[PDB]
Amino acid sequence: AYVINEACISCGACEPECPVDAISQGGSRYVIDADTCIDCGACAGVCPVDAPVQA
Ligand code: SF4
Ligand code: SF4
Repeated sequence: AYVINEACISCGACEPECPVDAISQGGSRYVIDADTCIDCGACAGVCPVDAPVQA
């Protein structure tokens, strides 16, 4: 699983780019469903602040 850390500015650009639709808008920051994420790294590639990190 990847996890979106506190650098997230909630721009929303990663949500459409997740191939398995694991990302959604949350309170404060976007969130990854760890039971769906397959570690492709696509969300970090479109993140301007590089908030998604592999855990
Ligand atoms: S690493 Fe890939 S599967 Fe996981 S949330 Fe990011 S884009 Fe989706
Ligand atoms: S692209 Fe990055 S800054 Fe924008 S919502 Fe996703 S994790 Fe947050």
